[PDB]
Amino acid sequence: LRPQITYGPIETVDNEELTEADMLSFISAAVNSTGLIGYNIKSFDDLMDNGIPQIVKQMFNVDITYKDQRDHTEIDKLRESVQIQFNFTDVNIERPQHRNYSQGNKINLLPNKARLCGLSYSGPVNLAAEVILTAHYSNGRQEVKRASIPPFQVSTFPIMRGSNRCHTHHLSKTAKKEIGEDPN
Amino acid sequence: MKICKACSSCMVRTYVDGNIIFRCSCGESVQGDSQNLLVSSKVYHTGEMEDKYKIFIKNAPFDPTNCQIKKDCPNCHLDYLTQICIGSQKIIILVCRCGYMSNRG
Amino acid sequence: MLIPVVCFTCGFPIGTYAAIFDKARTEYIKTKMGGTLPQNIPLDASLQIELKDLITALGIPMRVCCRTHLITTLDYRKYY
Amino acid sequence: TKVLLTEILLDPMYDYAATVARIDGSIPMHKPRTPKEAEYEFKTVIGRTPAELLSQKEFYDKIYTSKYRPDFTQLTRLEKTSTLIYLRAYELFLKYLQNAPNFNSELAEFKTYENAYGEQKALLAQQGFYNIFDPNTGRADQRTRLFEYKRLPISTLYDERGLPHKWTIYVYK
Amino acid sequence: QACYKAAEARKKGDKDWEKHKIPFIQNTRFTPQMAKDILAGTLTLEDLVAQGICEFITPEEA
Ligand SMILES: [Zn+2]
Ligand SMILES: [Zn+2]
Repeated sequence: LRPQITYGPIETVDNEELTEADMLSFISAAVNSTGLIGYNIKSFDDLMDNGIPQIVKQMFNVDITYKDQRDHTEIDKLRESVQIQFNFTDVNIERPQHRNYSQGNKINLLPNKARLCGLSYSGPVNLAAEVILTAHYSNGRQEVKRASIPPFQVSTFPIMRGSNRCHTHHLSKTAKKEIGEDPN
Repeated sequence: MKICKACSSCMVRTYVDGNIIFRCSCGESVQGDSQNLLVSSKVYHTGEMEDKYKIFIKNAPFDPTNCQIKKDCPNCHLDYLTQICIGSQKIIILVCRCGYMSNRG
Repeated sequence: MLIPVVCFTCGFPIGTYAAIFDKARTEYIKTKMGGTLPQNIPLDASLQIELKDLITALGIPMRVCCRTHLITTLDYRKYY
Repeated sequence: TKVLLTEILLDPMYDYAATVARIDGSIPMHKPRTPKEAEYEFKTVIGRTPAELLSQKEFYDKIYTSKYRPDFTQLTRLEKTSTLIYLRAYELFLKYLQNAPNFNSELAEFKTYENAYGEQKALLAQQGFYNIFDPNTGRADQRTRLFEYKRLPISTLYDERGLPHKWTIYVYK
Repeated sequence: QACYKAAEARKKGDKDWEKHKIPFIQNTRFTPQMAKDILAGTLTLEDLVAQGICEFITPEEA
């Protein structure tokens, strides 16, 4: 493919009044575009939205076979091994939460409470799965049982402060300042 | 090397009575005529030979990171050339986009 | 966190003119900043903002230390 | 009661709601010095006593809500302009904790408002800047004393007989 | 091209072949007005990239 855009002639560009102090505006623009640490937030948000779901849904398919050690009936004698096969279908990560010890629903956990109380700024991970169990018999017959598992919370994943799953992402600078966070 | 005519394997070289015999693991045996009289070889100064820099010298006028010199090309009469310095003897070659090459290349 | 009450070096009462000096500064800067955004003011490369006559009109002497500490002191209210 | 009070007194939300309540006089300006004062401040801020809180399962539904409801639609650029930012920030924080409808658009609207406000505050934080101008030009001085390469005549190193110079004789006048 | 035209005139016995050579010019398209527009907040690095004035370079492309 040929490039399309043709710029004006370089003979007519007027730059002789550019001072080396004017060239600091280019550095200003570069730093404003990239931020100073914006790559960290972008990388963590990519891990949250795209990375972990991909890893769980594609790189953790389990397919193993174990010898049947149950030998109490005729079918138990015929059965030789069982094939355990499952994969996860849904992966979600939420914002950090805390119980509050009221025997009530979960509430939001702000970063300053985590810092003071020695808690972890970790958001829950919800997973769903499909399980297939296949049992094999001496003659060569097999039996297959399938189950589908509703979403459940497995553990919590650490949340980068200031990232998408951080609670200081839906707050303003004044609200950040008033919940004990460094607004700057 | 020698390639077997049936299994296309690399036949083993043996020497008998002034003849080179190639024996394969399939039992095939052959005699070399002339092209198999090379037991071993070695070339020196491999990092400075002409065949090492052929692609580089061909691409030199188009690489914008090469040193340019204010000299007229005798072929296309362009007024600058590309100067490159190869080897530990610091051989200087002037090349041009048209195809001109000092050292007659 | 504020302009000091007295000059750090010689002890002249710099602070009694601090508040006034602060607000006057803003007005003076509002006269010269032009179309440049505020946070890019220390990057303009065309600004020439001189506070000499303002500090003189405050009555503060021509001492290096006093004007240094008056001009350069950061205000915590402006960053928090 | 005591464990719940210790749990909630360490919540930044509690401090923010207590500050908002102190601003408009709903609770005393000093920290509680008696258990009665602490109970009253908790009832005012959280909206219910500790015993009626755990009884049930709501927590954020009745947290203080500022008394003066200014008009935040003048935050459309159109005392004020800083009271509005503070009160609207607290109100939007409370809306966030309650998962209120249309929260995500109002948050961006207030973000633009407070970005303009921060532009003003960055104007207030400016201490001045100066550029030394070259009088010959009218902009920042580009005059330097840097080295400038210049091909000198070859006679500065060799004589008319092809020999280098040896500057080892000193002439004194 | 100007070098080629000067050569074509020189080979034809012309005594004013040197007049056909133009001077070389290299420059950046960044102007003082762009520097002022950056400070006014109306020009960003993305606009400079989109206008072909600057581009991103990696150590292997460097
Ligand atoms: Zn050529
Ligand atoms: Zn002093």
